Amino acid sequence: FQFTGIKKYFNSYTLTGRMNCVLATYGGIALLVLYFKL
Amino acid sequence: SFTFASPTQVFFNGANVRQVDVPTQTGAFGILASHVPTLQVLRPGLVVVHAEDGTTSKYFVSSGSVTVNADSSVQLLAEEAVTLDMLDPGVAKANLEKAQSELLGAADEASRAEIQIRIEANEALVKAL
Amino acid sequence: RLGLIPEEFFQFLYPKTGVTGPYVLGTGLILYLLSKEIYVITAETFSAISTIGVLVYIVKKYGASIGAFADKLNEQKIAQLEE
Amino acid sequence: IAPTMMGLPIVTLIIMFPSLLFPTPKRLINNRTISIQQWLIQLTSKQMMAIHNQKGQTWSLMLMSLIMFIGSTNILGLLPHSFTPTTQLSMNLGMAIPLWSATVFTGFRYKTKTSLAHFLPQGTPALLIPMLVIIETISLFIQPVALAVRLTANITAGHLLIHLIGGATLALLNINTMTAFITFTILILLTILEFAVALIQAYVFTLLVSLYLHD
Amino acid sequence: RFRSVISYKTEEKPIFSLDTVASAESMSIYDDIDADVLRNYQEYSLANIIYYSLK
Amino acid sequence: DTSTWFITITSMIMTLFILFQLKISNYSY
Amino acid sequence: VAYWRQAGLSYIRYSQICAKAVRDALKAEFKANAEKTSGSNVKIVK
Amino acid sequence: ASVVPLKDRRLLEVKLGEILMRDFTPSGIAGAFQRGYYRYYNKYVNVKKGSVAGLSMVLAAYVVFNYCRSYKELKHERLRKYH
Amino acid sequence: IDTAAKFIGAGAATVGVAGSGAGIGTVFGSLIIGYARNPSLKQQLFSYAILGFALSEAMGLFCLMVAFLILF
Amino acid sequence: IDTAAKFIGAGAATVGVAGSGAGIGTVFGSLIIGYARNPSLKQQLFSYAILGFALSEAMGLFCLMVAFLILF
Amino acid sequence: IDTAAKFIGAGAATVGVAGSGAGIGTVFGSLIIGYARNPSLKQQLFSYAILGFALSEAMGLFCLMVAFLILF
Amino acid sequence: IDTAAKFIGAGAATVGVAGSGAGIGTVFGSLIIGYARNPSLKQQLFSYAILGFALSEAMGLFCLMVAFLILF
Amino acid sequence: IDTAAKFIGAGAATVGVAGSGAGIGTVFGSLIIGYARNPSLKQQLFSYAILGFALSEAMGLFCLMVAFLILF
Amino acid sequence: IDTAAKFIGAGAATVGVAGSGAGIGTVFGSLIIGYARNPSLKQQLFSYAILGFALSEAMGLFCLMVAFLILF
Amino acid sequence: IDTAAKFIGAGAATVGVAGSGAGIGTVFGSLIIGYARNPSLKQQLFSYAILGFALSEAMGLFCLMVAFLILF
Amino acid sequence: IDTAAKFIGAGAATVGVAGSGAGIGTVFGSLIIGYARNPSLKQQLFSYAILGFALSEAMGLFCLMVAFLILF
Repeated sequence: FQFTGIKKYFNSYTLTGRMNCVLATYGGIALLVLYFKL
Repeated sequence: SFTFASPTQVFFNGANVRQVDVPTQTGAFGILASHVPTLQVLRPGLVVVHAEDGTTSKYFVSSGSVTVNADSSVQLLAEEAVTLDMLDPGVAKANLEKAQSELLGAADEASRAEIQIRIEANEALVKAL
Repeated sequence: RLGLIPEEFFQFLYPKTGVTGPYVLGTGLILYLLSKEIYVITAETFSAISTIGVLVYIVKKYGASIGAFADKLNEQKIAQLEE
Repeated sequence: IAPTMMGLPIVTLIIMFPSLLFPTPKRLINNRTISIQQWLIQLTSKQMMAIHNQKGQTWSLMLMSLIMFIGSTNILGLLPHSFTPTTQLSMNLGMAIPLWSATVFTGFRYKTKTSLAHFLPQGTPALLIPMLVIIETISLFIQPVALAVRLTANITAGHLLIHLIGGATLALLNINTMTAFITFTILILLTILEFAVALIQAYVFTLLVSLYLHD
Repeated sequence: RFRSVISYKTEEKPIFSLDTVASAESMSIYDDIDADVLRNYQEYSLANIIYYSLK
Repeated sequence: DTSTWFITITSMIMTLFILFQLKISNYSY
Repeated sequence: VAYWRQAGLSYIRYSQICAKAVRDALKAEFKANAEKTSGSNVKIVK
Repeated sequence: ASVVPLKDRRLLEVKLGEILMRDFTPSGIAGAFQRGYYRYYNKYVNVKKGSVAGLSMVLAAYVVFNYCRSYKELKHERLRKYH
Repeated sequence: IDTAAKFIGAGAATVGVAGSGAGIGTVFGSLIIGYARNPSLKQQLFSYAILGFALSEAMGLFCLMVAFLILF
Repeated sequence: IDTAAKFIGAGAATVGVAGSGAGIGTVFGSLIIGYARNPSLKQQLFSYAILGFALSEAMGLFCLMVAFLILF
Repeated sequence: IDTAAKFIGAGAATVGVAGSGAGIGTVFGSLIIGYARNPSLKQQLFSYAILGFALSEAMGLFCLMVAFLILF
Repeated sequence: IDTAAKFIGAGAATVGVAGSGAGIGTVFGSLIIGYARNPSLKQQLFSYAILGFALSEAMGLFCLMVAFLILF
Repeated sequence: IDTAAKFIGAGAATVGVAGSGAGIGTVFGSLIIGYARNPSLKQQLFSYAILGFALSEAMGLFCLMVAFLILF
Repeated sequence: IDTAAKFIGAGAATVGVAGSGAGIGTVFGSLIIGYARNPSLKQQLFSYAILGFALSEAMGLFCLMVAFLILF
Repeated sequence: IDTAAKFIGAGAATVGVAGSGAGIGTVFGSLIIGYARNPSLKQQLFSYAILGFALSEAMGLFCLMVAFLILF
Repeated sequence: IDTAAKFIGAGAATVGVAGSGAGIGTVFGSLIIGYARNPSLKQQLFSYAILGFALSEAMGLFCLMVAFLILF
């Protein structure tokens, strides 16, 4: 039940903080490029 | 040899404080009993006098002159120099905020600059207090 | 220093001749360290950080940490107590 | 001739370890070891919140956790055989991009037009306007990579220098005076290597400046 | 000028209020003289001498 | 030696961020 | 040269303004001394 | 299983770096770690200031764990025991 | 061997971008010290600071473009 | 032979960061003296110092990126 | 090999523009501090800055022409 | 050939740390004039001086990291 | 192989042009702050500024004479 | 061949240590200015100057240690 | 090939005179700002400025002499 | 080839003289500005400049010695 401890902060700052999808896309594209090299 | 006195009250006459900081118009300066001779115009701020003994003094001053000659004789002349205790921090903040409010009121460039002098003096007062 | 070292050596010799304790384990730690140096421990890049970093930590603890304890107790606690 | 190795062990246990170093008691009076942590948190929070002075101060309660985490991870690396998680480029890359994206998207969420207008430095010569615009946008896109590298490179370089000088000392079976001098150099360097905390300050302060500029 | 309860002296003191006349060979030794700073200093010195003469 | 791969190193840091912010939220002045 | 200087404000006016600010900063207990220092007696004949 | 690790962590916290918290506060004030920095079996650790015994133990455990991890890569010098 | 020389020339050519960094640091520090005296940042002061920064960065990126042309 | 050329080119491209170090040193050195003259650091007096660091370190990281591209 | 020499020389020759960039930065920064000291900006304060910038650019352009001669 | 490239590339790359030395010299020099103008040594005068020294040392070690990579 | 050496030697000697640019930028910049301090610009102030610029350019051209000599 | 590489690297590496010479020069010059303003040799001015010179020479000697590693 | 090595070494050694140009530019600029601050003209100010110029240009000339010795 | 490598290394190592020239220029220029700032030049003010020269040019001569040793 640690979710409710920072639940307000989570959606309070991730409206733009939770853009880790961009990081995941960049990492996946880099891994695909390296596998093409691999 | 420190000569610090207002037009009405005298703080130090020939005192070997050997360390005085003044709120100069251009900025801040520090006397070290050997500082290069110069003439410095005071700015709204506080003069923290550091005596040769470990004790120091803090006086908020008005505009004036910092005259340090080739020798150690420094004639600091402040128009309205008082200790910080005599002032009121609450009145300080109130005057600062009122002056900030009235800064745009003075349409004249000279008058707005005068109110800017007022807000600068109040900000230095707030920092000192 | 040197005089204290002779006194400590005499005290150890007195315990060494008899017991005066429940099988002092300091010799055990010394022997374990010697065996580790002989077989397990490898003296490679040890002086790099194993000695230097620990020495810096020792200097910090024997130095400013005494004042840090004061800065904790006599400053943090008493402030909220007074408040 | 010893090959330096910033190996990759099971990362999760090592990375989670600095968190356990800070206990949080639910008492009016702390344990005189969390108390110093609380005082440091307050002292740094005042410095970080001084500049913002906006509704973005909500971000400060997360930036405090960020600075604490980076400092704890980097300070623990000074141990003999500690593996710095920040040595690997992966996690710092995964930290720099999301936070910069958060800053720019927060800027584009409120007063979006003026946020993009921050490229204009209030006029400037019109003859060089396109050059200034392309320069500043390339700098803005550079900023995440810059933030990641300015941490990764020097965090790795500290360990690299420590390893090099330590190997020099170990291989120096010659005159013991030179060995002692090199060991003194090692200790001086490690005292300087304790300034990795200043690197934490630089990273977090640059992030704060970016967020304040865009919000 | 007040000398004593019964004696006084009518004293004359020069005033170099002009900025140019303020600058001289001695001002070379004095640092941060500039032009505006020395002008404001001279004006304040004029006020000070007026006050002293008044007293 | 040189950093490659970049898969699970960048994944545990988010969980550690959650843990650290939850822990420091309890901290108060 | 500043915002006040070279814009119509004499340095004496600068001193007057900062001195008045300092006097107003004083509490009412020391306001008598500030009033004493404040000189408005001299008038103008033209 | 994990409940036992949590209990062990709580016991370690109480022993070193320790309303009802008044008992816990007095326990921390006593500083059982301060008395024995190297546990009851030994005398003390080299650092002798700041009541930092528990943090020193935690750091030493982390260091030895990382040494166990790194022992695979490193290799000795001589098959015979070192001097 | 020609590609080898292209590589070495590209490596040596981008060195010229160093002067841009030193110039930008100098001009920004000078902006700091100038603003320390005259509180007129929202004036031609910051305008000329941006002008100098842009000129230095443009010189550095011109050298970088020359290096890229050498590489390709 | 191309690997050798990449090595030497990356080595040469690395030296282009010296200007970045000179610039950051100059800008921060002017920052300290600017604060010494005027005790208003929390303002643009330090904001522009940070901005100058950000805009001057760009050359060094650009040159090192070029060096890495040559190396890899 | 001759083209290889041309490439390496052009890469080495173009680095002389870095000093021009540093001089440009110094010129603009000193212009900043000069205007901070005295507000006679529209006077020869800007003219001397233009004069310094033009000479630094001329030196950099001469280095660029030397690099072009090496390349061609 | 490859080992020769490693050596020459490292020798080149380590020359880029000179600019960081110049930067630390500049900032630590400016420390002394800041202290002379304002005797507030324990304050931000020395705090930001240490910050600048750390930043320039970072700019230098992050350069020599490339030389270390080249050598190994 | 000598003709191959000509281009690399010319490129290596061209680096000295950077110092001349830095020097001329510094001297011209000081002229700006000098004129800022003292309005006696057309005097030995500007005279010695021209003197320093000419000496720096003479040093730079003297350096480039080595490149022109080795190339031919 | 590798001995030739060591010679070339030692030639190139030692220049980085000499670039720190400008750093101690700036330190001593700022010391000159500070002592000119507030003459007190026993004050923290000399200590700060010594610390800055020591840090610059430490950067130089670390570059020289890299050079020695190149040699050995 | 030995002649080629002498040529490239002379080209490399020619760089060490750029710092002489930077130093003479800086010292002449200093002389400018000092004369601006102090009307003293033909006193130790100008003599020491000429002395510094002579020393820096002599160091540069010695570097160029070493370059010539490598060349011949 | 060994003589060739020693030649190119000595030529490369002579670049370090550039730092010495810049440092000497800086120290002498700060001596100039300090003398203009205060008439205490004949005091420890001049001695500090002498020491700064004797350190920066000492580093330059150390680099020159390294170049000579590589040459021989």
